[PDB]
Amino acid sequence: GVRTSPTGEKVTHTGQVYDDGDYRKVRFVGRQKEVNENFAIDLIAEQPVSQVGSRVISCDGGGGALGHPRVYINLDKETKTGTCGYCGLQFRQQH
Amino acid sequence: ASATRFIQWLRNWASGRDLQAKLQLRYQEISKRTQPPPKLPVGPSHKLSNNYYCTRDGRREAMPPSIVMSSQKKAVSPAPPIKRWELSQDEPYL
Amino acid sequence: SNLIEVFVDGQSVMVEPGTTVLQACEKVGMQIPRFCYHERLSVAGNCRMCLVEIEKAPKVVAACAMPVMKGWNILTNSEKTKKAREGVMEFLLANHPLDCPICDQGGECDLQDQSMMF
Amino acid sequence: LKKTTGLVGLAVCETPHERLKILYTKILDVLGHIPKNAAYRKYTEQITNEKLSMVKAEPDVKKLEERLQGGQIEEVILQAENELSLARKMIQWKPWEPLVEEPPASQWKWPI
Amino acid sequence: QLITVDEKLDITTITGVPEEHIKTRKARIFVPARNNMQSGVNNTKKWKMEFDTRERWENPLMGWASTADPLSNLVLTFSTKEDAVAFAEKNGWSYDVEERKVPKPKSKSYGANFSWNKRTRVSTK
Amino acid sequence: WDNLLAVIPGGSSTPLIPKSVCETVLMDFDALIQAQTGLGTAAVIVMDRSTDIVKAIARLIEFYKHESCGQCTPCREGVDWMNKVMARFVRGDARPAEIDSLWEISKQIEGHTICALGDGAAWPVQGLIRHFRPELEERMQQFAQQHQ
Ligand code: SF4
Ligand code: FES
Ligand SMILES: [Zn+2]
Repeated sequence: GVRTSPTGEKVTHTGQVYDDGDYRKVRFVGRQKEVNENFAIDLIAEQPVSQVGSRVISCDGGGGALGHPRVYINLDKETKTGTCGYCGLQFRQQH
Repeated sequence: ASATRFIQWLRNWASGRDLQAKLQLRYQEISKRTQPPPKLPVGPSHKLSNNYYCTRDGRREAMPPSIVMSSQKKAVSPAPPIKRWELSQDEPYL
Repeated sequence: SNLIEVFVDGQSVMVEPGTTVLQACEKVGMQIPRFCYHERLSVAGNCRMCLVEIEKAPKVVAACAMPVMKGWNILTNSEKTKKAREGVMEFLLANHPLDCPICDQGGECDLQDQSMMF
Repeated sequence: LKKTTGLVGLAVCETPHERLKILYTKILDVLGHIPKNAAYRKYTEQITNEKLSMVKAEPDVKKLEERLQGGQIEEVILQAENELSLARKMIQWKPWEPLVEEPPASQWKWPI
Repeated sequence: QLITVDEKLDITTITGVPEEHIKTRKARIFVPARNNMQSGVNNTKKWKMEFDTRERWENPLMGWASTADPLSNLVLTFSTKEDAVAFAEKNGWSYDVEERKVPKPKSKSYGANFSWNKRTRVSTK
Repeated sequence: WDNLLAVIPGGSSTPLIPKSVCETVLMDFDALIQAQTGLGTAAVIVMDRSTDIVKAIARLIEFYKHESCGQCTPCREGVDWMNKVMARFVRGDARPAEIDSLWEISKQIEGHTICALGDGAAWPVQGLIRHFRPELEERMQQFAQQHQ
């Protein structure tokens, strides 16, 4: 989430923030630092894991041709979930 | 479209044309800005058989130039003389 | 001395005995498609991407594993050779995942590049 | 006689048959100074005689243009003037001589 | 008619190149090494000429990579080593040439995988 | 005899033959080659008109899919590919244009593999398509109408 550096500058979702003594923060004086407040890493982690009854599932991101290329995910390991490498949705095998 | 009769007659007379039939401002005759979705056709290479790419590969049929003479009978022209053009029957003289 | 004569697309080349079809083609500057073959590893012959037609021979040979024979004419651009590559590439891509955008190999992938060419 | 050739700057010729006989004859005389086996002499004599035969055979200017197949008759006269000028220049150039020089080893090799 | 000019070709004063980028530069004439990530050898056919790498620094505004070197991207392709050297001589550049590296011919034998008594016998296929 | 539908004359690898061919065909290497099949191991598998010819061959492709060693590409991927297509042909959940696609796929396996298992998995498919194409196209038509 959007932390604030001890100086008070907001930290971005890439972890960027000018340190103390970095002159470049002068560019924000009398203006502002543009920071997107909707961190994708946090939002994706709020999606529930989907239970499926097969060893392999396919993900296209939803929306058909509006999603991402269709990939097939293996769910054989039970120590973890299967994640989509495009959209980050998680899948688990139902027993 | 909203011009009164008298102004329509005045400007029609002034231009010599019937302007109302060919108005330059667009009204309801143009298409709707929301259209039904298309369903576009597919090209001829969309086949499940008899479709080997090597038989329809235009690039690989291009050859290096044919050497006619290298520095290593009737006269000819580059092509036959161009046939003479004909006057339009539509309207030969503007 | 002991060199035998073979032909690549009708061009004569003299090679030592034991030279493979794939190596004979390199001597005229052609590179046969490959996946399993590597010049510093033992010959495998499993990917089948190096299949090439020998003139007046019904069956295509694995160019990486087949020793040449005197007088062989290796048709490396024949319709039979090209259709063998298309079939093999098609089997390679059947189960391959649609990953190129997220795959680090993208842009320097032999599967991408030989799919484009062959 | 036509009112115009239709091409700006190309005037109508009063006597096209007479003008074409004079020009082709001049071309042939100039060709007589080129070496006999020079291809330019052989081809140009060949085509020049063919046009000259049409000029004599066909007296109708409209019909003559149909045979010569080279545009207006005034375009044919201009072309004969161009050929006559070329023949005179070819005598001094002498392009029937052997190639002046071979190009470097791979001057014309593409791609490099 | 022709004249005899008995000098080595030298065009550095009619190319417009600044003094700094003729005599401080070091051209490298080489055949590029095969990208070891791929087996294709089609990018190892021609000779290349490239110049020495100079400083790249971070733009203060955006962090982009800035350059003051006009020759940073200049790459020339040549058919042979001699052509590349001749181009560098007449342009006044100091150059280093590197011999072409051709792969050695290997003795390959599928049957060696199943040797009766040699170590080349494989334990898996 | 009139109940005879098809015979596989030399084990699963050899292509089937219909009843008409079985009327006169001799059991030897050369005669069965003329009938576009083969003597093979001379294991005669007999199918009567109550058989589901498509399913019978599909189970044979499933056998070869279970047996491919996986070493070489055309059989590792191709035989499994044919198995999926054949499974769909059993239900008619396919289009007729896929039959000629299946024929082309088998020809890509045949003669391009390390061993003859790949050929042995392509011939049964070729035999079915060669002699029972109306049965395949008739099942696809049947499936299509029940799904409208
Ligand atoms: S064709 Fe033979 S070698 Fe190749 S995968 Fe099939 S069984 Fe293995
Ligand atoms: S390169 Fe794999 S079979 Fe020859
Ligand atoms: Zn996804």
